[PDB]
Amino acid sequence: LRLRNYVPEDEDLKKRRVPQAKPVAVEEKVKEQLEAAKPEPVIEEVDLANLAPRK
Amino acid sequence: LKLPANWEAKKARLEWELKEEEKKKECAARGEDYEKVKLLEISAEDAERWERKKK
Amino acid sequence: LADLEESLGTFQSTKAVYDRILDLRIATPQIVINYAMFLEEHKYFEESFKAYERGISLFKWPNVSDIWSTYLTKFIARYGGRKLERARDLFEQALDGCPPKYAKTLYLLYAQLEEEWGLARH
Repeated sequence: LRLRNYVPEDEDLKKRRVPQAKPVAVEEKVKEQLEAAKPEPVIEEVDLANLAPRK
Repeated sequence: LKLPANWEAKKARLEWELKEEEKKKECAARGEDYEKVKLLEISAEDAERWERKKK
Repeated sequence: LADLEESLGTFQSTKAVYDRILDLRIATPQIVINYAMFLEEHKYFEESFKAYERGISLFKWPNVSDIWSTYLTKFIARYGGRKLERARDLFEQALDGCPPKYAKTLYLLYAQLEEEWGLARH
C-alpha cells in the first residue's frame, strides 16, 4: 500500500509514504544569464560576428 | 512566581515559534526554501479570510 | 482518506476524492502535484493539466509561481514538443500580475522557449 498526501501521526505509518518528487532550483540555471548580466562592452574584442549581424 | 504570570504562556508561544523554526530547518535539511514549501502547503481559503480582514 | 483510496481502491473513486477536495477548496498545491503525478501514473495527462489549471485558478501570489513551474515542466516535455503554441499563451497567462522575482524567471524561460522554437524577435 502506498500513501502520498497525509503526514501520518504514527511514525511506523510515515515509513510507508512514497518519497515525493523534489523540485529543481531553476534560479541556478538562471545564474548563467545572471553571469551574462555583468555590465561590459560586449565587443570585448573586434569579433565580427558581433560587429556584423547574422542572417 | 517571581517570573511574570504570563511567562509560561510566552514560553508556550516561543516554543510554538521554535517549532515553526524547526519546520524551517527541516525544509532546509531536505533541500528546499521553507517559503517555497509553505506556499505549496498553504490552502487558499486562509488567504481569502485575510483579505476580508483587511477589507 | 485520499491516501486510503489511492492505496486500496479504484482510480475513479480516488479521483472523486480529489474532485470533492477541489470543490470544497481544500487542496494545497502539493496535493495538486501529488494528484498531477497520480494522473500521470494513470496516463491521462490532459486531466493532469486541467488539475494544474484549476489549482492555479483557486490560488494567489506568491503560491501560483511554483504551480506554474511544475505545470510547465510536465507540459514542455511530452506535449511541448507536440503542440508548442498553447504554451506561449500559457506563458502569457503565467506572466499576468506576477511579482518581479518570479516574473524574472518566467521572462527568461519564455524567451528561451522563444529561442528554442519561436522567433528570436519575440
